[PDB]
Amino acid sequence: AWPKVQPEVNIGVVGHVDHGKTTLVQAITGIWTSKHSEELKRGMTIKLGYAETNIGVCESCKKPEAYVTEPSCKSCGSDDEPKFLRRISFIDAPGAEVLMATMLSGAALMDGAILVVAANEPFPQPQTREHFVALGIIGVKNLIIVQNKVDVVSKEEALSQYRQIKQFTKGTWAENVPIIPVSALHKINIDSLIEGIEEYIKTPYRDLSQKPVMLVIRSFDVNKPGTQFNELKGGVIGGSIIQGLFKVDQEIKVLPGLRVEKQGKVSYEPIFTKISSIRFGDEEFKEAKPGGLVAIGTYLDPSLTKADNLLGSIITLADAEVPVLWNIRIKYNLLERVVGAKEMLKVDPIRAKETLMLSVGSSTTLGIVTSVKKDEIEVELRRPVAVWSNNIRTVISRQIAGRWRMIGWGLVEI
Ligand SMILES: Nc1nc2c(ncn2[C@@H]2O[C@H](COP(=O)(O)OP(=O)(O)OP(=O)(O)O)[C@@H](O)[C@H]2O)c(=O)[nH]1
Ligand SMILES: Nc1nc2c(ncn2[C@@H]2O[C@H](COP(=O)(O)OP(=O)(O)O)[C@@H](O)[C@H]2O)c(=O)[nH]1
Ligand SMILES: [Mg+2]
Ligand SMILES: [Mg+2]
Repeated sequence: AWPKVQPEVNIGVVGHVDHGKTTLVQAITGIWTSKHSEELKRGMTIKLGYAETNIGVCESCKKPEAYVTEPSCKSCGSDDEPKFLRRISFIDAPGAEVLMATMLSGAALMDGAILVVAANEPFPQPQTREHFVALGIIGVKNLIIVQNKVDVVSKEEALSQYRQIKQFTKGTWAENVPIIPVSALHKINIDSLIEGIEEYIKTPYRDLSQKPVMLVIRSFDVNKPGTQFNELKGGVIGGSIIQGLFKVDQEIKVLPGLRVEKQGKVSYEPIFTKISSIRFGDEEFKEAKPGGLVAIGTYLDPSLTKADNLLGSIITLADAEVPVLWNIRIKYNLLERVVGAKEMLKVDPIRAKETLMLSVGSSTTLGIVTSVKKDEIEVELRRPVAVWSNNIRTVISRQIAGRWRMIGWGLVEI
C-alpha cells in the first residue's frame, strides 16, 4: 500500500486561455478542477482550481512508463507494487486576461510551474507571455514548458514551434527549462511529464521552525442540507502554509480580520479561533505543513467564512506579531512594456495620486500613491494588508485601456 500523506509540493499550471491547463491537470490526477456554476456554464477556469495525486515509480519497468499515479505497475508489465515517491498538488490558474490578479494570487502559492502552450495556436500568445513574465517576477523558476495539443498538428509544425519556444527562452532565466510535448485530451506522453515533474520540480527545502503562516485563498460554510445537528461544523478556511506548521487545537488568528466599526472609523478586528480539524483533499490529519492546499476547520460562525469571505487573509498563531498596514512603502522596479496586451505598449512612470492594484501574498488591494521617488513609492490602501516578513514580493498593476495590467514589482519595506 501507499501511505496517506499530505501533498508536499504545489505545482502551478499557467498559460493562455483554452490552451489546455485544466485538461492537463485532469490527465495527471483524474480530477476536473472547475467546481463553480459559472465555470461550467462558460467552459473556463475562474477561481483557482486544485487537484492532488500520488506519484510513484515501478522499479522493474523502463522510464518514462515506470512513472505512475496509482499503486499499480500492470501498465508497464509488472505485478510489483510501485515505490511511493511523494504526493503532489496542482494550482490551476485562469488564463483569461481579465483574471490576471487571480493568477497572481495563485502564483504566491507555487513551488514550481508548468507553462502550457498550445501547439495549434500562434506563439507567443498574450497570456503565454504574461504568465511567463509573472513567474519570473514572483520567482517561480522551477518551470516546465508543456507543448499541448500535439494531437492536432503535424510533426513538422510541432518541431517548428518547439524551436520558437527555445528561442523565446534563450537569454532569459528560463533558457534551460525543458519542453515536453503532450496531448492532455488523449493522455499522450503524460508519463514523460511526470518524470519531468520529478526531475525539474523537486520538493523545496522547508523551515518548520519559522512562525507558522498560511495564505488564505478559500473559505467555506461546509454545512449541507439534510444533515443531523451532530455533524454540523464551524467555518472552514482554505489555503497554503508557506512556513512553519499548524496543529489541531492550536489557537490561531486571521489577519487583517473582520471589517468593523471602531470609534466612528472603519477598522479590522483580528479574528481569533482554534483549529478544530485539518484536511487535505478528502483526508484528515492532525497537523499541516507546507505543500498542498489545506482546509482548516475552526469554531467560527460559518457566516464569517461563507463564499470566500476571507480570501487574501493570512492565518498565524494567536500570539504572533504580524504587521497589518494601511499604508505601505514599496521599493519598486517597472517593466519596460505591458506584456499582457495584444500590442505591447511602453510603461509610463508611476505618478502621485494614481490608483494602483497591489498583489501581496494571496491578497489583492487597490490603493492611492501618496509619494513617488526613483525606486520608492508609498501607497495608502483601501484595506490593510498583513505583511508577515520583511521584503515580501509585491506585484504592481495599473488600469490601462480598461484592464488591470501588471506594470512592475517590488519589495514591501517594513
Ligand atoms: N485536441 C486537443 N484539445 C485539447 C487538448 N487539451 C485540451 N483541449 C481542449 O481545449 C479546450 C480548453 O481546455 P481547458 O483545459 O479548459 O483549457 P484551459 O487552459 O484550462 O482554459 P482556461 O482555464 O479557461 O484558461 C477544451 O475544448 C479541451 O477539450 C489536447 O491535448 N488536444
Ligand atoms: N478541516 C475540515 N475541512 C473540511 C471539513 N468538511 C469539509 N472540509 C473541506 O472544506 C472544503 C469544502 O468542502 P465542501 O463544501 O463540503 O465540498 P466537498 O469537498 O465537495 O464535499 C473541502 O475542501 C473539504 O475538504 C471539516 O470538517 N474539517
Ligand atoms: Mg474554455
Ligand atoms: Mg482552466
